[PDB]
Parts: sequence; C-alpha cells; structure tokens
Amino acid sequence: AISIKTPEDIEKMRVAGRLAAEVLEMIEPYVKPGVSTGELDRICNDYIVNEQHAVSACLGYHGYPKSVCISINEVVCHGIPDDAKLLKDGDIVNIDVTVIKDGFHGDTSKMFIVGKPTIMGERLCRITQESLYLALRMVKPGINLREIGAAIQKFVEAEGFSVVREYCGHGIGRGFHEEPQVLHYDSRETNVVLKPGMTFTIEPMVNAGKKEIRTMKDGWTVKTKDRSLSAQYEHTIVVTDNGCEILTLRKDDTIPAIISHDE
Ligand SMILES: COc1ccccc1-c1ccc(C(=O)O)o1
Ligand SMILES: [Mn+2]
Ligand SMILES: [Mn+2]
Ligand code: NA
Repeated sequence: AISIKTPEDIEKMRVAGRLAAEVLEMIEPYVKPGVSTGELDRICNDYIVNEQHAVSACLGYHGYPKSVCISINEVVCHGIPDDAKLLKDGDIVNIDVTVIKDGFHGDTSKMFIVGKPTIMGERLCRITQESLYLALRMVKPGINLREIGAAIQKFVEAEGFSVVREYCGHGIGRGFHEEPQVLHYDSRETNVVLKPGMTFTIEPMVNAGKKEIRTMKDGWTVKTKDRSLSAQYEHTIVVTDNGCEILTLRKDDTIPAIISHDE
C-alpha cells in the first residue's frame, strides 16, 4: 500500500532527486534553435551514466528506446528523441527525466521555451507551473489528494485551459511508479490522506485547448486531439511533519524547497 519512507530512504531520495534536477540544469544551455531532440537525449544519457553514475529509468521501460522523453508543442508526453526533429524559435519543449541512484528514483520535468518565445506559449507554461506550485503549497499531513487534484483543475480551467485525465502523478521510491495515484483533477475515486514520509510526484499536463488526447502509431507519442499546445512540469516531493520538501528543486524554481505550515 502507501509506503512511508524511512529517514535513510528519504536521504537516498534527496540524492536521486537532486541528480534528476541537475540533468535539467545541465541541459539548459543546449536547448537552442537548430538542435535535434536526439542530440539532447544523448547529452542527457552520457551525463547520467558517465558523470552522475546513475541510470535512466526510462531506457528499456516498456520498451522505450531513449533515456529521457522530449515533447514539443502539441505533443503532450512521451515524445521520442529523434536526430531528425529540430527545435526552432517559439517552440515550447518539455524534457522529462527520471534517474535511479542507489536504488531510488528521482522524477522531474520542466518546460523550456526555444529562442524567441510566443506569448501563448509562455502563458501556457506559466499557468502550468503555477498549477504545480499551488498544489505543492497544499501538501501537508492530513490533506486529501482529492483536494489538491480539485484545486489544480479549478485553477487551470479558470484560465481557459484543460487538464489531461489519462496520466497522473504517483508514489515513487525503489519503484518508478508506486501507490498512490495523484490525479490532477477532481475524482470521487480519490481518498488518500497524506502522512509524513510519503514520497510522490505532482506533474500536471495542461492543454491550451480541449482535454482529449491521442496516441500516434509509433506507439509512444501522445498529442492533443485538437493539436493545441500542451505543457507539463513535474517535481518529486516528500511529505514532512509540517508540510513538504521538494526533492527535485532547481535554481530557476521560484518556490521554497522546504514549505512549512506551522506557526
Ligand atoms: C517511458 O515513459 C513511459 C512509458 C509508459 C508509461 C509511463 C512513462 C513515463 C514517462 C514519464 C513518466 C513519469 O514522469 O511518470 O512515466
Ligand atoms: Mn517524469
Ligand atoms: Mn512521474
Ligand atoms: Na507539448
């Protein structure tokens, strides 16, 4: 069921979480107009293997052929790095990373805007990160995941955007995806009360248009049914006695690593 990580295991999660976050901080300077997504993946894998001495949890997972997922514009998730796909000005791109180190997983992703940004692109990404942040500020013992899911949905929909229902956040530890499921919308099936020690991810997928998605015939690429833009941000966190601790925080994040709700 819902596992409570021991202090030792939480420390291992901090290490793994930091590594995942550092892959994103490392790749930043390379996300430029003209670069291929295949190249970005090789850079990430070489870094993960040769420098972090860790391993990508995506490589081989259900047969996935690459180390990280790179999704551009209308692609919602699981975009496959390809040497023929070049980034260009105005593109919004999500790079999703999951590394395993000392037996524990670190899971995180962020949006990158390539070259000259488009206003709609920046807005979609900003609102998506904001939906993740508001959810993070709600995490603390006693709160129900349903409340967080409902809050994310209300915020996103008020902005004229939609939340993807097919995918969700998840518990994480020695396993990539563990209990509980963390839906980013209201559901009567959700009734999970948070406890200190729980580690899970929050990773809303937000579409500028309709919520419906579609899977391409390559068996991996998921796109919006209406071809509207889609954005996602993800962080791995641990519930503490008075709130939570973000384990995959980056220099560019603008929310505190440790959130407290006590007086
Ligand atoms: C290889 O990527 C996947 C394939 C099947 C099911 C889930 C995934 C996946 C990619 C990223 C994540 C996640 O962040 O949870 O999960
Ligand atoms: Mn991920
Ligand atoms: Mn995840
Ligand atoms: Na996208």
